[PDB]
Amino acid sequence: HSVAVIGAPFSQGQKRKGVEHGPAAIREAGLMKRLSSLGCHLKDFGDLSFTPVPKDDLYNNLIVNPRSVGLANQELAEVVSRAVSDGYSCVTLGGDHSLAIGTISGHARHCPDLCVVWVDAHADINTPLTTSSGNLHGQPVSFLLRELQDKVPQLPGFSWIKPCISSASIVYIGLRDVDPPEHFILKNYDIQYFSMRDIDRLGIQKVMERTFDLLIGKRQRPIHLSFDIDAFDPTLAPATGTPVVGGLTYREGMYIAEEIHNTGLLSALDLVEVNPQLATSEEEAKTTANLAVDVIASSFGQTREGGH
Amino acid sequence: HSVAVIGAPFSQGQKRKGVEHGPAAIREAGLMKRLSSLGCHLKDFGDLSFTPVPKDDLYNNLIVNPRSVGLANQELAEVVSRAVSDGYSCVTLGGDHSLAIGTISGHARHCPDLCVVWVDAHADINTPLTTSSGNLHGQPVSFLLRELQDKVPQLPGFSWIKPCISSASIVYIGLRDVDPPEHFILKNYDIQYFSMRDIDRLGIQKVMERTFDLLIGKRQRPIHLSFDIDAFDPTLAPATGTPVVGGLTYREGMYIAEEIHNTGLLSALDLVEVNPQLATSEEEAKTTANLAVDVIASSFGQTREGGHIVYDQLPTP
Amino acid sequence: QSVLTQPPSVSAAPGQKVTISCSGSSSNIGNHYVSWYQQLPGTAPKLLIYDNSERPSGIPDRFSGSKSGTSATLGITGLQTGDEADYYCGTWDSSLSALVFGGGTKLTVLGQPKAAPSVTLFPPSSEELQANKATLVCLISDFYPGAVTVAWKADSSPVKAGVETTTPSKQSNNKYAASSYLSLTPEQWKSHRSYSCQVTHEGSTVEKTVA
Ligand SMILES: [Mn+2]
Ligand SMILES: [Mn+2]
Ligand SMILES: [Mn+2]
Ligand SMILES: [Mn+2]
Repeated sequence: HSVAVIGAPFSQGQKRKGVEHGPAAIREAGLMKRLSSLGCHLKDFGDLSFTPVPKDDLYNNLIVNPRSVGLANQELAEVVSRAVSDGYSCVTLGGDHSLAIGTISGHARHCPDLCVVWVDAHADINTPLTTSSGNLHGQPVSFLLRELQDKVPQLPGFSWIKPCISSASIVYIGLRDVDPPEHFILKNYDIQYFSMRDIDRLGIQKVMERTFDLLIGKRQRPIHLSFDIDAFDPTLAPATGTPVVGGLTYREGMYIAEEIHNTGLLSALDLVEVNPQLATSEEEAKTTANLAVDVIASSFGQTREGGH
Repeated sequence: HSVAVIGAPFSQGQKRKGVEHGPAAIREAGLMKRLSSLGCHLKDFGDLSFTPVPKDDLYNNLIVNPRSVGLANQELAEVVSRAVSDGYSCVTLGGDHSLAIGTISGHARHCPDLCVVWVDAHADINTPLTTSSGNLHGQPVSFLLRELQDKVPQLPGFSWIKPCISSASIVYIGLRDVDPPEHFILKNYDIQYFSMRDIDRLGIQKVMERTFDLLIGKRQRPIHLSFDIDAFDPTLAPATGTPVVGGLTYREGMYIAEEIHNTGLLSALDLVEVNPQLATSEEEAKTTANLAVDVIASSFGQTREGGHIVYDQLPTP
Repeated sequence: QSVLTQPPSVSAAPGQKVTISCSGSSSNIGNHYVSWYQQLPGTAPKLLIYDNSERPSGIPDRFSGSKSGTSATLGITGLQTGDEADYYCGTWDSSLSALVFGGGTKLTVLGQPKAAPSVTLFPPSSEELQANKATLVCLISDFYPGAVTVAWKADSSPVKAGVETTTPSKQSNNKYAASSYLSLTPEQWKSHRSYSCQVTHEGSTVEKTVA
């Protein structure tokens, strides 16, 4: 079918300036050639770089730098809504995980019955006060859960976000690093998740089979795959800002992506938290980037055996 | 049982040679000691022809090495036929995967009802028309299939090979890289295979259970295990040819070999593409070689939970 | 200055048969197989014969090739107008470690009958005369077939120095023709009371004069 590629160079203050180059890195790993080869019609929308520009670092991270995000997400959600209405499936390259706000928002505007699959070592379900203003990359999903609204504060630049999805409509895979409140939220609001323990407990195959029985069990729905790169074991994914050990095997992540493709309902995908500066060497960078390309490609049909 | 060890130092010209040291590396990893310890009769037939790769230039690539290879395989098939008739199980150290032609041929001459299990990232099943000029390392199966014969060309040195096996009697495990025609051939001729996806989706245990239900389901038959070293994840098997990532775990390949042993019907084994020149360091080389030794040993009984080596009782102080 | 020895030039009658020989040694033709290539007046040669005696489909049975010891042979029966071209014999040399060819054999299949070259030469130009660069131009045209030996008779003697002459090639009417230029200093043209362009084909001579 058709695929829209959206660069979203987001960043947390000072610590991980590099991650915005992620999109360019995944591109430079031949993302376009590979999706082209699968037979997908490819409209690349370039990068929607920081509209007010990367503002010089002084105060800002606690004041204007998060707003610049809130609005950037608004722009993204608009592009996504436009791309999704035009009939395209939406690939969003990151960039830090905040861009999930915009993408799931913009997606929900034409696909209001959408469900989410969250492949990430973290749940990134913190609130704007609980996990500070460092960044919302661990703090997005809240803005999108309708059950969490009574416990989230209206922030400057996030006035536009309306809760897209129920708690019983997002499923997590890969959870291995988690703040206490996130655990509470997930147990409290009855949100379904499979961590590495559950992976080891039941095995990747059963995880995807249960995941699909939960989300799209009784009615076909369009699926939003948000894939965080740290979800893969740091040996595989060494160029991510905050990497957690005891993560997914290469084969497991391809198996997820493959399974997602076979449902046929994939409507949009996010590939994020790939900061290449974090790599010690050129090879570390390219190997992570190349892994990304694979994940996207596997989700859009590429199988291990060559059917070209 | 009894086990015959055959060195076969094959090659596909310069930039791809070095695999000839393949058998010697496995040997130097204590292959003999370990098979000895399992309590199996060991006749080692040394290395084979090892035609000193003529003038390493010219049209030797075009005709001299391919003609010599085709015939080298003929010699091998003879040694295998001889070893197999004398009651031995046949271990063939490689060398490039092309030695599979001779071994499955020579095996078939006394065991015409044999079946094949092909553990390799690749299907190694092109026609010679599909050759990449650096030729035969990855299209050996074709000559052996008795349904792709009408579409494969009589080459110089390969006049002797008659199609040994049906398409429904080879099963592949470990598929990760496949050229378009090979995929076509496998779908077209209805050849059974289990890739990494099938491995992940079913588990190694079920793969072997299906594989045995296919091959030896309704009739006990001798099994030919052709094991390509690239089949294992490149982290495990870094000294191979065209190695592909997302390969089998160490424990999965032991599990295969172990399962194969338990059937009891292992008649011959190939261990191939073990190029040590490919390794960056001594450790990379030895680790791959050592992995090989394990695979052979696991296939012939080595159990990890302790050997089958008899102990009547323990000592007295 | 090639590797294999072919005869430089053959010619014969339309409807007849011709043989082109190829002389080599043990290292080339001795132990390895030979091939035949037809290169036309212009453009990329094509495979005519391969593996001594094999024709590609579309190459007619009018052609064939043979080989024994250190020599091979190309046979063409029912010789036709289109066949005239440069013919190359190609094989493999184990001692030189290189694919090798013959010098090449040019064919002139006699399509038409003989034609005389009516030579027309021009002297130093008035401009050139005062410009101290006299370039004698003796152009030859409308002749058949094959190259014509060209020479410059100078002051009751011969002259070979500072002289260029083009290859014979046919025009729209299939008249093969070439041109020769004699470069002198004004003095070279002054003292010498006579100059002439001497042109010779298969048969006879036709030379003009300039003073
Ligand atoms: Mn993460
Ligand atoms: Mn994340
Ligand atoms: Mn192989
Ligand atoms: Mn292989």
